[PDB]
Amino acid sequence: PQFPGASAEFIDKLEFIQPNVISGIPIYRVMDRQGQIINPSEDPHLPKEKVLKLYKSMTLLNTMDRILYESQRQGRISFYMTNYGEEGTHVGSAAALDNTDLVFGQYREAGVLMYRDYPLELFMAQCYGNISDLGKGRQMPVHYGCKERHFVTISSPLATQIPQAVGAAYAAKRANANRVVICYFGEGAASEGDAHAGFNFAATLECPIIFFCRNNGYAISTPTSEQYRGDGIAARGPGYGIMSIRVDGNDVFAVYNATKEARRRAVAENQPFLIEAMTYAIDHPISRLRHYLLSQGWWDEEQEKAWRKQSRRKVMEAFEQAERKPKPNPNLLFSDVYQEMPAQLRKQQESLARHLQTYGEHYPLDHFDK
Amino acid sequence: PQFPGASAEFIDKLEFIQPNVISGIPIYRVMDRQGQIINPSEDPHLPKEKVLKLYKSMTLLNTMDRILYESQRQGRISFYMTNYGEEGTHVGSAAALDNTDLVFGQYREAGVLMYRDYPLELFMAQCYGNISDLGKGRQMPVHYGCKERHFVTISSPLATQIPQAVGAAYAAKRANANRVVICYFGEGAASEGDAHAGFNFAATLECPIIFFCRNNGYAISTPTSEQYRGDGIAARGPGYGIMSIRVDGNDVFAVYNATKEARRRAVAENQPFLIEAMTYAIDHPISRLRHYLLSQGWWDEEQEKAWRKQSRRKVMEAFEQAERKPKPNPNLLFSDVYQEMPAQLRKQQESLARHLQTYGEHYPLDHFDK
Amino acid sequence: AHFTFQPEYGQTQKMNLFQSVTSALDNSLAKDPTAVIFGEDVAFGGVFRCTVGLRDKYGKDRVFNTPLCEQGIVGFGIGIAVTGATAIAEIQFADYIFPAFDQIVNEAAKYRYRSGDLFNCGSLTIRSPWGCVGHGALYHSQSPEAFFAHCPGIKVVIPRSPFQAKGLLLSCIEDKNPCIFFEPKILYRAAAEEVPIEPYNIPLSQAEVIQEGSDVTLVAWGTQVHVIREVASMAKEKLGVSCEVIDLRTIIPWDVDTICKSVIKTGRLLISHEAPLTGGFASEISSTVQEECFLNLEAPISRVCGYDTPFPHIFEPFYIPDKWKCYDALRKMINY
Amino acid sequence: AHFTFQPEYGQTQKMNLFQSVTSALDNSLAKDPTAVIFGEDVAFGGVFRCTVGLRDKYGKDRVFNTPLCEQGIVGFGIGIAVTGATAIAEIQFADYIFPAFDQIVNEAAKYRYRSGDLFNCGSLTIRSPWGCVGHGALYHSQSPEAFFAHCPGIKVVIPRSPFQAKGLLLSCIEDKNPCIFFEPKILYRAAAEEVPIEPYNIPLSQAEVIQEGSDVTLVAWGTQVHVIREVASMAKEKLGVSCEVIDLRTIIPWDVDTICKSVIKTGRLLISHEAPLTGGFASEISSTVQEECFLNLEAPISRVCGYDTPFPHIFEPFYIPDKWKCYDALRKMINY
Ligand SMILES: Cc1ncc(C[n+]2csc(CCOP(=O)(O)OP(=O)(O)O)c2C)c(N)n1
Ligand SMILES: Cc1ncc(C[n+]2csc(CCOP(=O)(O)OP(=O)(O)O)c2C)c(N)n1
Ligand SMILES: [Cl-]
Ligand SMILES: [Cl-]
Ligand SMILES: [Cl-]
Ligand SMILES: [Cl-]
Ligand SMILES: [Cl-]
Ligand SMILES: [Cl-]
Ligand SMILES: [Cl-]
Ligand SMILES: [Cl-]
Ligand SMILES: [K+]
Ligand SMILES: [K+]
Ligand SMILES: [K+]
Ligand SMILES: [K+]
Ligand SMILES: [Mn+2]
Ligand SMILES: [Mn+2]
Repeated sequence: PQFPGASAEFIDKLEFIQPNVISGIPIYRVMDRQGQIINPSEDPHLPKEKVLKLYKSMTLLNTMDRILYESQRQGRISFYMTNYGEEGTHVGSAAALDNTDLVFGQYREAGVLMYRDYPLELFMAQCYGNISDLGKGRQMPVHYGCKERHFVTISSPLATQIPQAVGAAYAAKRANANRVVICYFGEGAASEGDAHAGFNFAATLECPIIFFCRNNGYAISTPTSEQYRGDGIAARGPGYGIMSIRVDGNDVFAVYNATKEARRRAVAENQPFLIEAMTYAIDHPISRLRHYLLSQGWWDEEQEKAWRKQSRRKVMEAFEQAERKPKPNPNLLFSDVYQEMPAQLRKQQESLARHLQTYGEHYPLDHFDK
Repeated sequence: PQFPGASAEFIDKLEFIQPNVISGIPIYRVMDRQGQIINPSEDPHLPKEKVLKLYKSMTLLNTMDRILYESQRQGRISFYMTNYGEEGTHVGSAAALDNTDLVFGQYREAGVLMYRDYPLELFMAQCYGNISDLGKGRQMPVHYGCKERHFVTISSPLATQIPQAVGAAYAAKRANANRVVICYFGEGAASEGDAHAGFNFAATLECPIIFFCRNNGYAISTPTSEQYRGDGIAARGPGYGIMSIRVDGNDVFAVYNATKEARRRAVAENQPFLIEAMTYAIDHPISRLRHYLLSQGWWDEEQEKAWRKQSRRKVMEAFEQAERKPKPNPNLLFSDVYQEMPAQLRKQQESLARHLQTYGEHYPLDHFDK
Repeated sequence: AHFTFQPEYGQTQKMNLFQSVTSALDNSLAKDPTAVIFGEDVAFGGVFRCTVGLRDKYGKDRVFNTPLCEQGIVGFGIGIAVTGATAIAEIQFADYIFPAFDQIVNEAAKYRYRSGDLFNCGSLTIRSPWGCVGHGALYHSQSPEAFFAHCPGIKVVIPRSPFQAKGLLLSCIEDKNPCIFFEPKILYRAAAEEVPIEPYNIPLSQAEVIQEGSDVTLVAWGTQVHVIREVASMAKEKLGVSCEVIDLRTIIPWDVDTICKSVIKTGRLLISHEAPLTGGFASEISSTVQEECFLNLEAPISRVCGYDTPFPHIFEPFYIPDKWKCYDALRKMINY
Repeated sequence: AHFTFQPEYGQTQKMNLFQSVTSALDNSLAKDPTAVIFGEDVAFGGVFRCTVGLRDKYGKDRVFNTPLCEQGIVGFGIGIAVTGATAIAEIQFADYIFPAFDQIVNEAAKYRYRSGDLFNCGSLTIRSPWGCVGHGALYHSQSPEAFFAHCPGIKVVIPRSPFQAKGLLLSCIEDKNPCIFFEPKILYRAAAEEVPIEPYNIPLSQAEVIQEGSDVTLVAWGTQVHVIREVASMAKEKLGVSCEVIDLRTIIPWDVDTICKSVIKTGRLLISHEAPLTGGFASEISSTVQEECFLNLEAPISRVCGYDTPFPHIFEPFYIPDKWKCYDALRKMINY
């Protein structure tokens, strides 16, 4: 058999290759629902300070979510996506990265930022579009970004970040960076053409990227039975030549271990890795980790209570400050369209300023800076 | 394990799933290079009349190719794509279809038409853009189409026909048609987002479609090492839940058998099948079949010579007639943009007619009808 | 809110714009057994409720969810249509139509022409929520019609009300050419109006003069029609100016004759749209009217459009071509 | 052929347009160590020879083939650029840019704005062969610039010659905004001209008045500049008419001031482009010039464009806005 497209024997009988979907790729798990390590050889033995940071990052995210979800129901902010059920996938993976590894994602990734110490004030600034927002109030709520923390600004169109993440990874390879790129997306988003683009480019171009697919069984109302018919997303990886694994997304340690090993190999080998974390669309990552903490003697109900109180205060202080800040100067609607402002765009800005000088009483000028 | 996205056990050790590319999906073959049936249980025992039609269709295509390739080198026609190396994939698969199964393809599919008795006069009419062309001279050469023979008009943008073929298949399901759709594309085209779209939609929507991927190891200058890193296209099918097989594209019988079985199951089960036929980008399908014919006592050198002569005559008669025909009326540049002609489009047509009344000597009016 | 909604065919029922879409779709499926409706999240009734009840009434084979892939949705629809079956695809927000741009512009639009009419996808309609909504920012606000207006072979249609939406959507679904129907999402739950229960049609490529006037012609589509209706009222009360107010309805092919006839009478034109000025559809209308009505023009044609930026979140009230912007432009134009 | 090509920076060498692209690319890679070039079939030198020798000179890590996937090519390029590295993507024919439309319009163009300038893809350039070629039919002929002109945040640039191509491509590559550079493929092997060997820049957003005149302003870009240059010559010889001939060069942001200043002088404008009339970029120029130069206009602004159809195979000689069409329109405009 001398065919350039594939490496294979001949076969002299007709046999279609069947998918193995009923017996899929198994789900890697480190701890059970009572927080006990199942297989000691798989214990990451993370130090107490780090495990507590995982726990506190996850619960602070959950506290933030409760307050901002309510704010959205009241129309104080215009849009909100929660992180419920995704706290462990995000904090556990983030902890396995180097602080300078570049992150691309979308809507369920706030925990990565929280782990990287993004200020409550700045999550809130974006959701309120206030003067403190480095995004200048231009995008809908939860479209976070931080240059300092290597977290590329979210955009609404699904899966667009996937081939972008691959290009950034290719660039890091050339820079001899010893840096990885991680790219988060849901199982729905994986149906987009851009996911096929990204997966294939990462493999053929040998890029140090981790693809992190969260599979929670639903994309809005659509169950995965209407989304795909193979064995989830993990089973697609081998067909692209991508090393793949599936993990229990309610187990921070499983997620951490898979991510840490993917990162190690991706940087060293210049090859992509795919992790599919199984979660629930909304036996929660926070409970499981809590049971682990208790078994080590690392937490108790007094600490649980005090932290609940302290974190609610911290979130409420940031929330209140965020609501009271003015919005940015309306002039900022015109900047950053290009790096420089074209003359014809400046003319539009001048047209707005002339209009507001005459008709300004009909606009919410008192709410916006200067 | 109670996850909606996938059916799987737990595993308590970290293990990435590796692609098996060095030992890929084997290549199904029925006859060797000397035209001998390898495994009698796989002989399709096609009758002599049909096997001769396969042979003659393949050689007539090859004769046509020689003449039209030369015509393109001379600038008599503006563009041409040959079928060399693809004669067996196309004639062998076409013979396994029902005559009313709808075909989508692109540039290497003329043999499907030849098998379905498309007139030499009409292949030539399209390549010359002459008055006999039912495409009205509007597309580049080799962008064939035939409603009567259920062969959807080719378009240049690669892979666009893939999700279209799936929609047509879904429609045939609803019509309770007992009809299949077949969709041809190359291995390069399979890198397009539209191929991921088509594969996934066919599976989730349960469509009676055969995906027929020709893998000849190259897309223009790009070797498959730069195109993908998994085990060809066949290995992608299982990840979408699609029954898949790989075949020797230089073996008309392997192609026929795979296609006939795919067609049978697709119609009955409303499920997609993927066939990846391995060919050479240009031990040829015509030679192999010729050796088979000789072993049965079904052909000889006298017949070879006479057919070579007869087919060259038939092609040259059609070629000469095609070159002598006028091109269509220039008015046909304006019709069929919409079904009806909008008034503003009619105004443009009237503007052209006024212009040619004054400036007509500067245009090739004598070459175009009326 | 930035607008006010205000205002023969048998029995009618009060319907908002989403209900009117549902009613059109229901009538279509009842009378056309080939018709199917598909896209992201359409089975449970859609994220804007436009398909509620349809799957239960017509079956899972006719109202169904696709994978999350807009290029697929449109390619799939083309394919259904190539067989002669009616394919009514949904794109969840117009902002997300762009993945399908190649399928729309290189395939659907050219399908009939390039085949010499051997094949077509005339029975395809793509409907999608459109236009600003107060807080949709970059990707829940866009008005993409001008991108499609440069593509011969597709029709682009945009209604201003529930009555108009149902008649125009029925005409799109029955028209023998691939159509894009953009539904102004800010109107989906705004005020209801009487809509006929039974099917009826409003013609494509026909503007509607909804108020007669003699001093200036104002042209818009979608929600912006309600802005210019208010501007006409402001102009009358404050300036004694009589405004002829026209809903274009069909972007392409557009009703050149109706707009030119109005401008020959009034001698002045102001065109308004939420989409950005540069490359916006107002440039096509202005250009054309200048070519046909040069001698009748008393003043330069005005375009009051969104600015040439992406559609902002917190700055929306400053971005849109509101009634005060339209009014001021009109004031200057009248004073020219 | 439908056109005739005719006509300080150090040492020059005769170069056709493909060679001039190669020279720009070579200069870019020499002086910018981050710069990479990628797309379909670029490694062996490209299907129009624009990258010949570059991989051997600069390495396989810097000049490389991608999979056959235009949405990927553009997304990948964006990603390179987000890191600060220069990404020079190729799209094989402009006709095949549409799969990447969502990445261009929703991502690249909005990248800086939506992030408050925390991230950008300014170091991205997309180059692609463009325009008619005599026999390219629907998918080897297209001029897509008007589709991109409605998208704030991208620059669209089109040269008329080898000298212009190299200076404009260098400026695109170095500009801090995502640029699309469309190379008129009919010119790739047409006549050579002297091109500087070393790098140099031609400014973006600046039209070039290549011939001064006082009776009429003619505006075009790409190959069509050579058509209007000939039309100017026909007008002079046959009508005694003095034509001011302007190459727009940059589609967006466009040089409004240069065009308006010309029309204030001449009082007449004819704009020509191969792209279809409806929604074409000429509508934006006409609209704008009418707004700024209303009192100076002696006649209606003329648009001589391709018809509102897909680009045909055998009918190309009847489709294009050739010199005789431009000439006749100009004759009528002068007689107005
Ligand atoms: C291109 C595009 N199409 C549709 C949408 C609307 N949309 C927002 S979230 C979503 C579901 C995404 O599902 P998944 O990727 O599984 O992530 P999950 O919400 O389950 O975390 C959809 C369809 C979008 N933002 N972009
Ligand atoms: C969307 C798009 N991109 C690029 C091209 C140019 N192109 C024409 S054929 C080809 C190679 C196709 O390779 P493959 O699919 O493997 O088919 P083969 O030619 O090997 O039979 C390319 C890139 C095209 N027609 N469409
Ligand atoms: Cl609360
Ligand atoms: Cl969304
Ligand atoms: Cl405060
Ligand atoms: Cl008010
Ligand atoms: Cl010959
Ligand atoms: Cl091609
Ligand atoms: Cl003859
Ligand atoms: Cl001549
Ligand atoms: K995104
Ligand atoms: K195609
Ligand atoms: K239709
Ligand atoms: K640039
Ligand atoms: Mn999901
Ligand atoms: Mn190939």
